[PDB]
Formats: sequence, structure tokens, C-alpha cells
Amino acid sequence: TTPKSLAVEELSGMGFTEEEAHNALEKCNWDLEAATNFLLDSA
Amino acid sequence: MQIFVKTLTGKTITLEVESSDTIDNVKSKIQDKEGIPPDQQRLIFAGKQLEDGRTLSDYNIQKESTLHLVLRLRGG
Repeated sequence: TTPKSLAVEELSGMGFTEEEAHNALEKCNWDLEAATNFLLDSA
Repeated sequence: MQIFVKTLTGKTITLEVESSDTIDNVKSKIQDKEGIPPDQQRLIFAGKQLEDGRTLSDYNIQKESTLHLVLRLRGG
């Protein structure tokens, strides 16, 4: 599937909605690991 | 009790721990298991990152729980 949505999907199955994962990814530069790292530290 | 670690690469890891195990120990196990850098990998559960040092009971970590493993990454 599409990468952009693929990241948000995997992140949605961790403990946060697709919305929070969406913003996190984009800002971090649509980076998956960075996204999770965002939900981890970034607040 | 066993835990199912999930790497962001598409790899599943099954580790065998006890009710007295600790986070720091889990990391070392993974290192000797595959080779994921311990100084990078980080344990996660229900969204909350498992702080190194504490046990599995401090986070209500049940059995066969779905754990996550994310690297610290570099961005300095």
C-alpha cells in the first residue's frame, strides 16, 4: 500500500490514532521511526 | 511469561522473561538475539516508553503483550 498511509496505519496500532500519527510523521518529514519518536518525546 | 517485540522493519521477536525481569535486561537479550543496537533500540508499550531500570509489573505488562522496539535515531 501507499507509504504515507502505511506509516499512519502501523502507528495507529501502537497506542495513538491516525490523526496524531499523521501530524507526527509529516513534521518529522513523513518519517516512520521519527514519528513514533515524536509520540515518545515530542509532546 | 513471554513478550512479542515488534521491529519497525517487519521482524517479530519472542523473548522469555519472568515476573521479576527488567527493561534493561530485555534490551540486552535483543542485542544478543539479532544485533539491534542497545543504545538506540527502545521498548514501548501501549504508547508509553518502558523506562530502563523498572520492572514489567510497573507498567502492568501482561503476558504475550505486544511490545515495540524503536531506535533513538540521530538528528543532532
